[PDB]
Amino acid sequence: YEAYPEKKATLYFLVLGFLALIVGSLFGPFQALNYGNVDAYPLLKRLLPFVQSYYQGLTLHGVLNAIVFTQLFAQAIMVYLPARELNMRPNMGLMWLSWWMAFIGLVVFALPLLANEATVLYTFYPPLKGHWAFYLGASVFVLSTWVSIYIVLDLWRRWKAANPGKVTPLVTYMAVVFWLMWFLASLGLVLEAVLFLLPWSFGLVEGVDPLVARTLFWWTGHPIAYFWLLPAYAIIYTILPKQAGGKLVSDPMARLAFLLFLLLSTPVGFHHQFADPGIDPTWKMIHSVLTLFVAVPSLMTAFTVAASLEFAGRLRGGRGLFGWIRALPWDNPAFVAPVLGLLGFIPGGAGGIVNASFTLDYVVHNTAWVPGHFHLQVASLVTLTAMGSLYWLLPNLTGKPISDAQRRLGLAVVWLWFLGMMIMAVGLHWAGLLNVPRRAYIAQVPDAYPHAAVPMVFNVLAGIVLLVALLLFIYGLFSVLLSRERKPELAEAPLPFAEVISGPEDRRLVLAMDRIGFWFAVAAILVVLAYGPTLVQLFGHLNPVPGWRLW
Amino acid sequence: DEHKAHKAILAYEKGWLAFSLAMLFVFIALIAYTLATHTAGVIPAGKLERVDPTTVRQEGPWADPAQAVVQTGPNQYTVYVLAFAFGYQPNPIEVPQGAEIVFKITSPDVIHGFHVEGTNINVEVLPGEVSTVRYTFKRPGEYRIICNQYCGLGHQNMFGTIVVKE
Amino acid sequence: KPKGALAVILVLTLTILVFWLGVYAVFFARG
Ligand code: HAS
Ligand code: HEM
Ligand SMILES: CCCCCCCC/C=C\CCCCCCCC(=O)OC[C@H](O)CO
Ligand code: CUA
Ligand SMILES: [O-][O-]
Ligand SMILES: [Cu+2]
Repeated sequence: YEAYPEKKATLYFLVLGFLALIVGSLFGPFQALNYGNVDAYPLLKRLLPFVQSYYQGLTLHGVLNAIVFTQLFAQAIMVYLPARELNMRPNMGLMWLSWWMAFIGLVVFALPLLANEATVLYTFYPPLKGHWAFYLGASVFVLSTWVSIYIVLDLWRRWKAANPGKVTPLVTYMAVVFWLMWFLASLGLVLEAVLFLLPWSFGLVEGVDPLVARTLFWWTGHPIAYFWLLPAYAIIYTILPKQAGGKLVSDPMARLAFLLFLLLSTPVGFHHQFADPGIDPTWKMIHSVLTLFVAVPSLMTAFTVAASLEFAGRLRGGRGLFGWIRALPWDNPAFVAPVLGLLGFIPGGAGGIVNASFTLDYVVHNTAWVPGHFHLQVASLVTLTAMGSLYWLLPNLTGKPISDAQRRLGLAVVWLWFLGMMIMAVGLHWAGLLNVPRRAYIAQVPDAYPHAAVPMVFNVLAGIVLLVALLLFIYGLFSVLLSRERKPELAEAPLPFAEVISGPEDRRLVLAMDRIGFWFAVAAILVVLAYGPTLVQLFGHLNPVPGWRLW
Repeated sequence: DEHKAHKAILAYEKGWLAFSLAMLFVFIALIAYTLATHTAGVIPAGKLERVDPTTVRQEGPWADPAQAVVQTGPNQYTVYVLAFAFGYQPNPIEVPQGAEIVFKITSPDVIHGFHVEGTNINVEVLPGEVSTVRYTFKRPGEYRIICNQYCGLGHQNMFGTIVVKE
Repeated sequence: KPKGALAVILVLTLTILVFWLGVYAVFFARG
C-alpha cells in the first residue's frame, strides 16, 4: 500500500461499485416478477419503507446498476490495469480526487432519489423535472471520469517520454483510446446538463426543449454503453486468455477492435431517436449505417476471443470440434463468469443489430424487447466479468485469499446469474414481440396483456432464480471482503496478464494505430459531421416547455 | 505449431471479417428497400413543427377532438391526436380502412408513447412538437394504442383506441 | 484451422440471421 497506493484507490472504486450494484439489484427480482404479471411490491414496501412507487425503484435500479456501478468499475479497471502494465504510479492526488467526486456526487444524487424527489428514470427526459440535487449530483459523478481521463493520458505521455520510438503497450493503448473516446462521448450529456438541465432545475429557465435534450442526451447515450463494455473487453482480451490456459491470439487485432470503438462509438446516437419527430430520416439512415459499422469491432472481437479460447482449450488437451470447450478451466469462476457473459452476448448483439436497422426498430422500440437486449449486454456480460474478477483482482488488491469453498460459491453465483439472465432475456424479447411496453408496472393492469402469459412465466422464474443469485452474491462478497485471513504474497503476485501468441505481427498496422492524436481528431470530425448539421437546426428553432412532476 | 496457428487463425479471421461485412451490407440493402415502400410511412416526417403545449387544448386542431378527423385527400385523412396524462383524444379515433391516415400527434404535459398494437406505428410524442406518421389500415376493427414511454404513475394504464370501419 | 472459433461464429451468424429475418418478417406483417 505504501509501495502501491493505487491498490487502495482501486479497491475503493470497486467496493463502492459493488455496493451500488447490490442496492440497485435489490429491485431486480421485483421488476422481474412484474414482467411476469406478479405484484410483490407490497412486500418490498414493508421491507424498504421509503420506496413509494415501482417507478422510484426503476430509477434506483437503472441509475445505481447501469450508471453508478458500471462507471466505478470502468474507472477501477481502466486505470489500474494500464498502470500495472506500465509499472508506473498514477497521479495519486488525482486518483483520490476522482474517487471523492464520485462518492460525493453519488451521495448528493442519492438524497433526492431516496426521497422520491427525482423519480424520472436513468434517462431523465424533460419535461419530467427532477430535483436539482439529482442533476448536480449526477454531473459531479460523471465528471469524475474527466479526472480519470487525465490520469491515464498522464501515465501514457510519461511512459512515452521515457520510451520514444516505442509503440504503446496493449492495455495502455486500449485504455487511452477508451478514455479519449469517453471524453468525446461525454460532451453530449455535459452540454445537456450545463446548458439546460442545471439552469432549469435551479429555476434559472422556465422550460427545456425536449427534442434538443433527447438529442444531446443520446450523443453521450450510446457511447456510454461501450464505456461500460470496454473494461470487460480489456479483461477478456488481455487477462482471460491466461485464466483460460492460453494466450491472446493477436495483439494488433485487439488494437483494431479498440480503435474502431474510438472511431465509431459516438456518431450513432440517432438509433435511440428512430421514433423521434423533428429529425430528418436521411440522418436516421446515416446513423443506422454507422451503427451497423460499430457492430464490426464486436464481431471482430467474437472471433479473436473464441480463437484464443480454442487455443487455450487445445493446449489443455482438448481434441475435436467441441473437445476444447470441455478442456477449459470450468472450475475457475474468474474464467467461467466472462465466458458465460460472452455466450449470452450472442443473442444480445443479435438483438442490438435488429435495433439498429431503422424501420425494424418500430417493431421493438420501447417494448420489453429492449430491456431484454441490454440485460444480455450490461447486466450479464459486463456484470459477470466484474463478478469473476473478484477471484483474481480482490486478492491482488487486498491480500485476502479466496478459499476453496468461496470459489465454489463463486461458480454457483455466476451460473445462477447467467441462467436467470438467459431466462429473463427469453421472457422479455418474446413479451416485447407481443407489444408489452417497457418501463411499466404491468402487474397493476393484470388483464392488459393476456397474450403474454407464456413469457410471463419465464420472467417469474427468472425473478426467483436471480433473487437467489443476488442473495448468494451478497453473502459471498461479504465473506471475502470481511474475511479474517490476509496473505501479502497474493497482493504482490503479478496480475494474470496473458501473453501474446507468437505471430510476426504486422508492425505497419500497429504503428499506424499508434498515431493516436490523428485518430482522436478523426473521431471528433465524425461527431461534428454526424451531429453538427442536426444540432445546428435544433438550436436555431428551440421550443422550451414547462417541467412536470407526475409522481 | 504456435507459429502455424497464428497464420491459420488470422487467415480465417480475415474470411470472417469479410463475411460479416457482407451480411451487414446486405441488411443495409434490405433496410434501404423498406424506405422505398409504403411501410416507410411510419417513419416520422423529419420536419420541425412547433406548437404551444400550454394552449394546445384551448386553440388549434387539438382543441375539438370531435373534429380531429379531417379528409385531406381523395383517399387521405389527417387526424389530430393529443396524447396526454393519462390518455388520448379523440377516444376512439375513427378512420375508414384503405385510407391513408396521417397522424399529427402532440403532448400538453410530458413525453408519451404512441404505439398502435398490431401495427408498425410506434412514435415518441414530445410536448412543443407535432409528430407526423402515416399508415393505411388494411384490416377493419379495433386497434389499441399503448403509451410505451414512461410518463409518470398513470403510465401503465394509459391506453387509447383506434376503430377502423369497413 | 480454428474449427472451434468457426463453430462459434457459425452460431453467432445463425442467431443474427434468425433474429434479423424474424423481425423483418414481423415488420412486414404489421406493414
Ligand atoms: C454494455 C452495453 C450495451 C452494448 C454492448 C450494446 C450493444 C449494441 N446495442 Fe444496445 N442499443 C441498440 C443497438 C445495439 C448495437 C448495434 C450494439 C452492438 O454493439 C452489438 C455488437 C455485438 C455482436 C455482433 C455480438 C458479438 C459477440 C461476441 C463478442 C461474443 C461471442 C461469444 C464467444 C467468444 C463465446 C465463446 C465461448 C465458448 C467456449 C463456446 C439500439 C438501436 O440501434 C438501441 C435502442 C433500441 C430502442 O428502440 O430503444 C439499444 C438499446 C440499448 C439500451 C437501452 C437504451 C435506453 O435505456 O433507452 C442500453 C442500456 C444498451 C446497452 C448496450 N447495447 N443498448
Ligand atoms: C437481479 C438481476 C436483475 C434483474 C432480475 C433485473 C430485472 C430487470 C427488469 C425486469 C427490468 C425492466 C423493468 C422495466 O422495463 O420496467 C430491468 C431494467 C433495467 N435494468 Fe435490470 N435486472 C437486474 C440487474 C441489472 C443489472 C446488473 C443492470 C446493469 C448493470 C441492469 C440494468 C438495467 C437498466 C439499465 C434498466 C432500465 C431502466 C429504465 O428503463 O429506466 N439490470 N431490470
Ligand atoms: C439465449 C437467450 C436469448 C433469448 C432469445 C430471444 C428470443 C427471440 C428470438 C428470435 C427473434 C426472431 C423474431 C421472432 C419472429 C417470430 C414471428 C415470425 O416468424 O413471423 C412470421 C410472420 O410473417 C410474422 O407474424
Ligand atoms: Cu403516457 Cu406512458
Ligand atoms: O446503447 O446500445
Ligand atoms: Cu445505442
